[PDB]
Amino acid sequence: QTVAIKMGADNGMLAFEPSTIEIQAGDTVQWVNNKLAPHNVVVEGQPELSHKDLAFSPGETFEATFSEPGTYTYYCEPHRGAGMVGKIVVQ
Ligand SMILES: [Cu+2]
Repeated sequence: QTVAIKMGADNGMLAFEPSTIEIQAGDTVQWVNNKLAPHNVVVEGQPELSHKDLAFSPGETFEATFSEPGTYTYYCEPHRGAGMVGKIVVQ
């Protein structure tokens, strides 16, 4: 299935929302540029699931399919210092 994660929280925080999500192996995650762009997504240790190019416009989306179970930490480069870091748990 496909699950969505907002980049920039609805309340104005520099965060992914939800900041932690659990999915099943084979599921696709779609990140959607929400507020306080630009943002990107670097998945630690996983260059193939990462999207280093910045997203500037609201609604811009990009996806990654997680085929291996495990816990993945990811972050937004420009806002990493502000705590914009997320976690994906693949069951
Ligand atoms: Cu960001």
